[PDB]
Amino acid sequence: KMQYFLSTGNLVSQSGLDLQQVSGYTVVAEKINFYRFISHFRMVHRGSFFAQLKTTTVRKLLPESWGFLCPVHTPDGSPCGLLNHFAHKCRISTQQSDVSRIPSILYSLGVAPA
Amino acid sequence: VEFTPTNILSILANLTPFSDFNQSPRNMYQCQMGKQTMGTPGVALCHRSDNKLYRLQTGQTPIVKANLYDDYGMDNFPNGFNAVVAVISYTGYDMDDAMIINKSADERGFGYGT
Amino acid sequence: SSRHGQKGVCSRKWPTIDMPFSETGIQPDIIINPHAFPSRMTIGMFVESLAGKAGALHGIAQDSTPWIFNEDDTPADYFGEQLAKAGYNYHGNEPMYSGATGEELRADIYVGVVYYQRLRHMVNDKFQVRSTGPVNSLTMQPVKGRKRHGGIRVGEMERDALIGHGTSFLLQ
Amino acid sequence: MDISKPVGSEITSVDFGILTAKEIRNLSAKQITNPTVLDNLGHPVSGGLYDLALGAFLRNLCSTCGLDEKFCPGHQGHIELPVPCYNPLFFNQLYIYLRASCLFCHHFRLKSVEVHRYACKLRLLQYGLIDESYKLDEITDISSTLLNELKSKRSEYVDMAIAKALSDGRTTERGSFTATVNDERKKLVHEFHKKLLSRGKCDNCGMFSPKFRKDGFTKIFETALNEKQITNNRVKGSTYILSTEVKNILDTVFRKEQCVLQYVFHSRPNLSRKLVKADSFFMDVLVVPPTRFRLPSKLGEEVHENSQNQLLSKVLTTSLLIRDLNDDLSKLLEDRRVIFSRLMNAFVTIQNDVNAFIDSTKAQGVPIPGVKQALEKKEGLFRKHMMGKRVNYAARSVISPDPNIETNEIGVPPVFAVKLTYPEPVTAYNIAELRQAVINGPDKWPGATQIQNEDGSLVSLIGMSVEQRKALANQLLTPSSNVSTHTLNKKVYRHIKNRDVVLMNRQPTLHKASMMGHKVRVLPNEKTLRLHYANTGAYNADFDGDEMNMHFPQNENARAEALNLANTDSQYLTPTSGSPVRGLIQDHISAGVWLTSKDSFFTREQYQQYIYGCIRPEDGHTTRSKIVTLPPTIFKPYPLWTGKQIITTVLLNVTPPDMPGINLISKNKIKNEYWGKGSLENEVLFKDGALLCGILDKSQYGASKYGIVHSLHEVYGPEVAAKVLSVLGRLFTNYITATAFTCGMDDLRLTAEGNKWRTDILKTSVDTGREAAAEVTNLDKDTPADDPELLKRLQEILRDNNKSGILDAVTSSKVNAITSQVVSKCVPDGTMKKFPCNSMQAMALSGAKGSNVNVSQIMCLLGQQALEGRRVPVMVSGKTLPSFKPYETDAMAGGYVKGRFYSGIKPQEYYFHCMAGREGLIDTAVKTSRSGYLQRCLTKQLEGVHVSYDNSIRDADGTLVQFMYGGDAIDITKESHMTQFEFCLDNYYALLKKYNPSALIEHLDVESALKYSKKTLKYRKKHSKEPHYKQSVKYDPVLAKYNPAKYLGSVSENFQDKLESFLDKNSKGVNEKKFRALMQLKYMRSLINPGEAVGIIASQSVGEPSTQMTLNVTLGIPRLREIVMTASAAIKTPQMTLPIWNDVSDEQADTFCKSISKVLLSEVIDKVIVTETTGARSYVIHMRFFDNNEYSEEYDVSKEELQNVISNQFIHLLEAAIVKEIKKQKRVEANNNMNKVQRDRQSAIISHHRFITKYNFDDESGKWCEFKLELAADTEKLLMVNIVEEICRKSIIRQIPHIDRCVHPEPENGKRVLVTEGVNFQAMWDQEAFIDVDGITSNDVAAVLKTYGVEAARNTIVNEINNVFSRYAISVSFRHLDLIADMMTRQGTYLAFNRQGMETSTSSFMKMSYETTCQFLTKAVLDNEREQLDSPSARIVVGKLNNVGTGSFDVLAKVPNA
Amino acid sequence: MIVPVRCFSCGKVVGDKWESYLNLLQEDELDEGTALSRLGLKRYCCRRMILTHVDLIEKFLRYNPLEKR
DNA sequence: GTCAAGTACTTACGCCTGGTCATTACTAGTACTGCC
DNA sequence: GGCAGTACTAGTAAAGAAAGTACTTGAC
RNA sequence: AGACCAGGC
Ligand SMILES: Nc1nc2c(ncn2[C@@H]2O[C@H](COP(=O)(O)CP(=O)(O)OP(=O)(O)O)[C@@H](O)[C@H]2O)c(=O)[nH]1
Ligand SMILES: [Mg+2]
Ligand SMILES: [Zn+2]
Ligand SMILES: [Zn+2]
Ligand SMILES: [Zn+2]
Repeated sequence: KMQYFLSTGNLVSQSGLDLQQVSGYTVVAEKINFYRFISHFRMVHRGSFFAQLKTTTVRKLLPESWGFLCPVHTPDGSPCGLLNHFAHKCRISTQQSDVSRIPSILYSLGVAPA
Repeated sequence: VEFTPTNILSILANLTPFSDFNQSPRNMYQCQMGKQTMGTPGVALCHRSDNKLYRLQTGQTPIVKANLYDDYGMDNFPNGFNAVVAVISYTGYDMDDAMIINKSADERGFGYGT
Repeated sequence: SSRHGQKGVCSRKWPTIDMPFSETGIQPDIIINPHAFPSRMTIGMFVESLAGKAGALHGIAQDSTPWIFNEDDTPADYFGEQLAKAGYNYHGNEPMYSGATGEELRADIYVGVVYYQRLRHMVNDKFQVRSTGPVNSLTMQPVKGRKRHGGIRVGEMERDALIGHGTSFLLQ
Repeated sequence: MDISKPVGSEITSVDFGILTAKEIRNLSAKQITNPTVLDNLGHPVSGGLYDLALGAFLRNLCSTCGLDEKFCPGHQGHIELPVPCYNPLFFNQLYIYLRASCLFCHHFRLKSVEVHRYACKLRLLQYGLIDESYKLDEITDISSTLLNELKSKRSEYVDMAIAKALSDGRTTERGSFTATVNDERKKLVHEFHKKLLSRGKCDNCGMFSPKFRKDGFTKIFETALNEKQITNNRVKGSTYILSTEVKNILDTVFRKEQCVLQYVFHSRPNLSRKLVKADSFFMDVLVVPPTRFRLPSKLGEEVHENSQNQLLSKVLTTSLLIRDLNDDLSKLLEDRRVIFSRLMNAFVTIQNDVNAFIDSTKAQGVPIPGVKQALEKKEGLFRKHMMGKRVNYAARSVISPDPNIETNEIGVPPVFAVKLTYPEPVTAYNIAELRQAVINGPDKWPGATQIQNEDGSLVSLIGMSVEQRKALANQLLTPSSNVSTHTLNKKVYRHIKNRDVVLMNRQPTLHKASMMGHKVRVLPNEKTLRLHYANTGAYNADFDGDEMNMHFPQNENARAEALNLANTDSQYLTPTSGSPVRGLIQDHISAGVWLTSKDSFFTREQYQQYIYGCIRPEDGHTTRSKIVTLPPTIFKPYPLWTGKQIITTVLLNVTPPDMPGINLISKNKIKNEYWGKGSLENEVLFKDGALLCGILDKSQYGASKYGIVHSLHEVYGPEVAAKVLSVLGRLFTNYITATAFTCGMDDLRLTAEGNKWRTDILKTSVDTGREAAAEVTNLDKDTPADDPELLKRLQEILRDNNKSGILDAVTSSKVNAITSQVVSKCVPDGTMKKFPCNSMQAMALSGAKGSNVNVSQIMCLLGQQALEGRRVPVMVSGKTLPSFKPYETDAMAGGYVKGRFYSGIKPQEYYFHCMAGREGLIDTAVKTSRSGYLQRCLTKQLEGVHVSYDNSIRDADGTLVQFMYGGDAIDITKESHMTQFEFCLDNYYALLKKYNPSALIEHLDVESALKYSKKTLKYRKKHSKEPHYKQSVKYDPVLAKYNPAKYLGSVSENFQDKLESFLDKNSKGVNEKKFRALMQLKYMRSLINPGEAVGIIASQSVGEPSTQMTLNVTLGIPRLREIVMTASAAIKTPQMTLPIWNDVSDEQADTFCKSISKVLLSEVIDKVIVTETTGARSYVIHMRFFDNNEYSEEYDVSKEELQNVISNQFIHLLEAAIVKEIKKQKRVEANNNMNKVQRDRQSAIISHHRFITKYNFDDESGKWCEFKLELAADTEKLLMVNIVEEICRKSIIRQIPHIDRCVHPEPENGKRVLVTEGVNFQAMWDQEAFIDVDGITSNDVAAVLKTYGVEAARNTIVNEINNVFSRYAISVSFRHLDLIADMMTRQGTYLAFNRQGMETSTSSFMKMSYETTCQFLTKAVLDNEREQLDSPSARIVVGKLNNVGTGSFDVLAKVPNA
Repeated sequence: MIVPVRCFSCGKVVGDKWESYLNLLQEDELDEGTALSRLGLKRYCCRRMILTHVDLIEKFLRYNPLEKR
């Protein structure tokens, strides 16, 4: 059932997840090029719900993406503004960082406890 | 302050040379078409069994390249060739978007691929 | 294609004796039109030509990561003074001759090397023929698809484009 | 199709009807009964869905006809549904007659004399008697003595009306049915059904019927008849009802009322005299389709049965369940108690199965698609396989450019030259070349691949050798050894040659010139189609990987059309504007700037090389068989020819001799200042065919009006002008390969003085963003950028959408002034290399490729980067980007970039420029789905509109759209030089050779139309001082009385007025009468031909220039959405233009617009303070206004008028909203003794209104108003501030109805204009003293329809569709706009181009093919509508020749003998 | 992949100059400009063959299916 | 009769080229084997 | 030697972010 | 033949 998810991209869920789309989660890594192959691992997608949608304001290049999303590396046509790629020094957290001493040092900076 | 103003662009966006001299859609087209080239996918092609695979025979490293080119190891994957390009109306066969090759260039193997 | 979005198909593999040739003796193995530049404004390809030719002469590579040049040190001045120290023209030009008539051309032709890219869009993956072939079983109309030896579609927008000429036997 | 296999009969019409069950037991091949499709060992079981009686299946002969798979057509069978079940197509119309009928006397619940009133009105509408059906209402508790007599007078009136009209040559006994009698029939049936359903008691016998409840589909419920009205059932002397009971009711209703439903269910008179039955709404027998049309889904081993077999299996499974449920009723209390509750469960599921077979969305249950959904949408049957089809004999490959092709050809590869083939039947003249074609075989070009024998047999040449193949070449022309085939000859499928024809086609085919007909010239090398550059402007085809289709026609009727009619030489002028689309493009235009320069001198070896390099007399480009030359310009010291004189003798050899040279005075795109002081090279001068002055440019050759090539097209013809582009295409190519053209880095540099200029105007821009900000924020004078009052209000500007819109418009306006100061100085004056040497600048002035704004961004200044009207968007924090500080007033921070593409853009100039680049690609890509559906809606309504032989353009069914095309019946592609009189006078002796006046006097009438053209010109010059309503006209225009294509001199009036104006101002060996007698034959030859598909042209002249827009009034493609597609009476921004009288001044106008512009009670209040006290809920509503010296100056609202709005307008709405909420929750100042008139004013408000117990107003200053408001203790808490706010925004002080604002703009184009923001004509007719009431135009085309009539809305729709192309400077001619107007107003109403504006139409296959197929299908079959196959949509479904153009006439053959 | 015989613009034999170039960069410590001039490569079309050759065949050759590893 | 709003059905650019995956549970049966 | 338990087998049954009109039902 | 994915103009 996990080989079916990867081979098709369909999300079969009895208690549907917090996701709008239900299909199109996996994509063939091409190796048609090495520029193509490394670009699969840096791309972000907004969702296939937003593709079949006749608005424009979700496809915009916002100024909040300074250094997080790339301005130019975005396909032309239908995925324009929706599929886009990270800046090359933008890295994504993947582990819960240490937090347990931060309330212990915020009370000494003047925070009155809740 | 940022470490460098090029950590806002992506992998493919940093490798287009003199990117701040082009118009904005033509930098967006090169990130699309740079990941559609006939380059070298790998070097383990005797051990691969992919159903379709393009391979340009003799790639070259570019004269004009970013410093991020040699840092991601793109010399391991040559995607083109340096070509003596004249910007001339001489032929009559190259007006709208077309272009010509020297005939004896690719009788010698210019841009040959399998 | 180039590395600046200058795509285009090949027209004719032009023979070497018919190509233009410089005073150095070389011949350009790619000709691009100067009319692909003004509407597109890919000035990065003009400066890759200077930087490419000034690097193959001295045996050096030049970094081209963006915003290493200001407005005061233009790369037309940086790569121009490298071409002057090699004995070539400051503006990247070369005196060239015609291959057909053998005459001196008017202006010095702008040359230099840039890095091209061969795209995967060949004609052999395009290019479908059909006189006849297999048809669909439901409608006895030709099959969709190049690999199944099928036909191209004359859709709705092509239909009334045959009405608009007034041609009525082309539509039938 | 074989041309040697004719077919005898023709489908002339179709009509729609319902299969009764008796037909589909006689039609049937075999009733199929078991729900198993095929058993083991793959055999189709006898009696199943796959049976051998229903067709041959999978290498097994049919049991009905005994033929194999290839020759069995397939046979229909049936199943036996045990209960009569609902047909889901007719359930909405069954449920109307299921209701509205009495369950006791079985009439409808109307009175029977009013049901008869529709039966006699609909009988009149079956015939063409739309007028007499309104005279039938003139024929006019109540005894049945006279109602029996009233039905006789209405029926004898119809029998007298029908018999008179059938004898007064008006209506055939088959009945006249047009489009506008389909209007009043659908209008009358919808009046009939709406009045049937609204009944309480049956008005024949007065008692109620229990009402019905439609749960959804598959079920029906009768509701409980109440106890109050069962008494009426006793003084006359919930439950799921079965589908067998509904048929029992409605079989009785349709017999008591047969005489009405013969006319409800028939559009045309029922000649067959059949009954209409209630069985026809149900279905008792399903028709299983033949097994050819439901073959299984075969894919290797993965064999799945068809989706219809899975639906029909469930109907048979349920049909054998219910047969085994009714086997217990023969066995027979509990055995009866449970077996009936499951039998009625089986009644629902067999209905739920017959739903799912027909319609997958009427089936409660990812679902399997039904019969309806194989027809509906894109990927349906009409749109996917009928209006568009995959085709044989057709190619597609990438295109590469090719000169040295004669501009009417396509260059075909060898690999399409071998596969594509053409049937030539053999004759006495083909056996020379077609015997060598068959000998060459299938692989040698020129060759052949198949021989079709006389017998229809077909012999392939593929697997044959050359010795066998020479034997078939001598057998090729032999007499027949069969009598039945004695007049036939063999057809040899030869390869495509250099003489064939080809359709070329690039998608999208937005207009008709994107699908042309080319000749073929094979090329011997590679696999790509090869196109000349003159075709690239029409197909919109660059060479960055474009592939375009190639269709090869297969008979001589289609070869003759694609060479003469859809030819590429005929399509030089597009019919949108009349402007050309064909011309040389990029290198040929920059060469002609250098070749025609004064510097270009050519010696004798060079001069004679350029002429033979382009003429080449053996290919027949010359007209003399010997190249003639000119004497040189300079004789001594040595001969030289100027490059003007190259094109002089180019245009001398390709032109016909003994016809004089062309005379042409035009200009070009390069000014005289770019050449030098005192140059005259701007104007071009051809005199006697000799270029004497000026540069040939894009404006001369190229897609440009009134050039030299466009003037060769008029004087010499379209075949000459296509040849001159071939010669100039080769002359400018060989000049380039000998004298070349280049651009470089050298062409992009400014001087040291030019860069000094640029960096000093750009130092002015460093304070512009603050000066623009301080204007909008209204801070005083020279305020600093970090002023805390400046930073406060800029945050207020940011949070509001419109306040940020006027910051981004004032600041953009000032920085584009700085941009224009750089460009007007630094180029051409500050550029290092200059024209003509500056090649970047030379190809932008010449229009070869580029613009002046492009070299601005390269060499000077990239400019303000603008978003959707605005500047760069701003974050929440006020930063426009993280690099800038929050709310800085810098022009660089808001998108104005100062770098250029030569020197470079900064990293934040780069990022802002990335925003504008993506925005242009989103609007290019995803916003052309709005223009492409504009053109689909246009082309479906206008596909049949065409010129008739009456010179009267009309629809395909026969109804008339206009009386003459554009009012003058002339083609757009011929009226170019019609009013260019000084051109046609200089070229008189050469235009006389192509119109030839004296040779055409014989077949014409010259005497008659010229007399009446002088009796109306002289009459109108005497009149026409008075306006149009005063004109007792007494004389028609000469163009409506005489046929302009037959009578010489029947011209339009402004052609007659402009000819005589030219022929009076400049009086100048041709005299005066020979010139007007040649323009009148040129006008007559510029008439439009009968058969022109005009409505397609008029719909492609809007949808294709709408894609020049992509790829406080609304504008562009959303404006065309409102006018053309929706026809909205609820227009988004209605306006009204009010002309000011010249007597009243501008101070009497802006003090007048305050009386029209509305004033809200919200617009006068500073603040409102409630005071809720409890412990009796007491609300003290204290509402605080502005000063009386403040609101009586802004809005001029007086103090006493403000008191009455509170008294008589505000409180009446406030009290109504409080009672609304109480219902829905059940689930400083002095004393009061100033004067008694305030006590009396208080005492009235307490008396009139509901719960106000105190009221007082500031009667001395108007500043406050305070009224008490009391409630009880039962009521819980109301907000009472959100109540007061939402009532204060609704209460109006001074409102003119439907008008919100009145604005006085600046006077545009001379006349004085006062625009309101709403439409009310009745109220602007009282303001005679200020407004010219005879000039009040408008914007709302549905409101000018309501008050000024049909024709004034027709004029308003043309002007509203004209000025949507005037913002974009797109010229589409007024004849396309005329016909879109006259099609939208053809019923006297304002109909849209959608499925609601096309319901009034005769062609049913047009309506079925467009959208909602099985809703127009049910309306066609419940009308029993016969359609005469008139629309082009209806003739493609059934396969007729189209009625437009070539199929607008027959061809007859004069046989010589009797 | 491997060094091009006979450069793409004029046709000068170039394929014999790859192993000399790596000798003239490692053993004789030269820069790339002097080493292209000593091998006789004067025209800049000839110079950009040996200057920009990747020599990617050495990465291919480490996948030898005909020997144990 | 009546305006009223809620509800229901309806469309949303054209053409072209590749590639993949595609019914699941279960239920009764015949056979395999461990056993005494 | 033959009985019954499992493990399989092949067998046949269930599978949440667009804008327009037309219509009934709905208070009054 | 569908669905999804990746593309071309
Ligand atoms: N009907 C459609 N046509 C399209 C679509 N996408 C692209 N096209 C066609 O492809 C072409 C795309 O042109 P480009 O995006 O390259 C704009 P560009 O600046 O490159 O034009 P040039 O300056 O002439 O090169 C254009 O002619 C369109 O007719 C589409 O979604 N629908
Ligand atoms: Mg293109
Ligand atoms: Zn049969
Ligand atoms: Zn009754
Ligand atoms: Zn070389």
